[PDB]
Amino acid sequence: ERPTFYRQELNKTIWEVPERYQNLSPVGSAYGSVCAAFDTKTGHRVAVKKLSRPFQSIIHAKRTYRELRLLKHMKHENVIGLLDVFTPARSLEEFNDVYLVTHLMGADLNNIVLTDDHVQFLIYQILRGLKYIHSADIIHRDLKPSNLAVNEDCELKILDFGLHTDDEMTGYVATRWYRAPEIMLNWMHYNQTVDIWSVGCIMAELLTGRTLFPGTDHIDQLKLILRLVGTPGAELLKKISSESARNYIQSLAQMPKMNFANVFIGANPLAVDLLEKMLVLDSDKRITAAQALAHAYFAQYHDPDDEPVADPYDQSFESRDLLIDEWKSLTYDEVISFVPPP
Ligand SMILES: O=C1CC(c2ccccc2)=NN1c1ccccc1
Ligand SMILES: [Cl-]
Ligand SMILES: [Cl-]
Ligand SMILES: [Cl-]
Ligand SMILES: [Mg+2]
Repeated sequence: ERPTFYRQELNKTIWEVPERYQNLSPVGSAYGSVCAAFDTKTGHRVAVKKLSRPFQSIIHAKRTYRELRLLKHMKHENVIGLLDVFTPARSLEEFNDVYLVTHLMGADLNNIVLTDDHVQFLIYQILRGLKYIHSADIIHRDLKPSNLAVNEDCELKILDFGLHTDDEMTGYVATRWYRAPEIMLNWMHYNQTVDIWSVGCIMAELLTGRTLFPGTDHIDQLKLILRLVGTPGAELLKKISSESARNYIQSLAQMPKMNFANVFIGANPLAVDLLEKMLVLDSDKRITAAQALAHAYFAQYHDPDDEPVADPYDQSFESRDLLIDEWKSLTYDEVISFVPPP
């Protein structure tokens, strides 16, 4: 049953991996270190990630379990999937290290970023993967061009699910430019509609070649957003939980929604229409992924018999309080029960 493992030291780290993985070469590294390799069982080039200190605290142990549960569930053409997971440990008593294996992704959408046909195909694939993700009541939370892998045939996969520090979100940073305003400013309990705001920001940028809302800080970014989509009406104001955030919003002079045909000059009128339905300030009123797939902009690609949904996903663990070793034991069980894809 158990494969043979071999050891080697690569850039100050000991890696112990099954013989099937060959020609390990470092390609990146606080969450872990990553090597590219060739998988002789499948023939794919793969990425192998060795987790750093996976069980050093309750918070870290629960994050390790969360990542493994999510990656084991995702089985969709437009979403990253898990090729393998392994540990050199022979028992729970000696279990300390976790390794995760995926397909090696080449370029992300940044490098690419285009005909209108290209934009149709790229955004279609993002929405097809999001319909699947949202059907399992999962929220990605961090959709942006660097988290979308694209190959030579324009085929796309969503990766790097949100599993973010205050400093990471400060200033003139791409880590904030794609976030929905209700989550950027903690206006209210958010839901899956935050991901659709992100898709609108991405689509606009593929059409113009420019970041839609490149704010120099949170407040500058909010001002850019409200200039395009208008200031809130009383209906949305009621839904903002913070009295102080409500107070700040009402300090701003009122502004009407702009004409999107005069912003996105020359774009396909169907693309302009779809952007007006994604970039809505009130998250209750945004288009959903399932609704967007049926929009006329995607008529060339839409096939309602080839847009699958996910098996149900139990996240009850997220409200559970456990000790370090109880999270560690749950993780061990998930490593040893992994069944590889066909
Ligand atoms: O978290 C990361 C980062 C990563 C990667 C970084 C640099 C170059 C190429 C790949 N691969 N991964 C990953 C690898 C295996 C399983 C899950 C995620
Ligand atoms: Cl092997
Ligand atoms: Cl181990
Ligand atoms: Cl990015
Ligand atoms: Mg990323």
